[PDB]
Amino acid sequence: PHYILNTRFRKPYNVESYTPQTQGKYEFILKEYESYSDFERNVTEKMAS
Amino acid sequence: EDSERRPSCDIDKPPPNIELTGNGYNELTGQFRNRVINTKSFGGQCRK
Repeated sequence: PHYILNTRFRKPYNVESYTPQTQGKYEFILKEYESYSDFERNVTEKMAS
Repeated sequence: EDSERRPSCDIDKPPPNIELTGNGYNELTGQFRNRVINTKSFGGQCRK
């Protein structure tokens, strides 16, 4: 008799162990990059007579 | 024979992963390794 949760199971003769070994990972990343630029250049020239 | 058979205990269920207690252990990789101790030799006993 083998159990996982409350379910019961039969093990094939070929298999040494089937067991839950119940492990979990979560890996998360979030990334942001931002870049901004603004350039303004002007000229003014005048004459009168 | 079903006439010779008798109950060994009221239940068949172990603690839910008793299996992992009988595994081997590789110190240098850090990991568990396959089934070394028989975790479930009930031994005709009803230790509950």
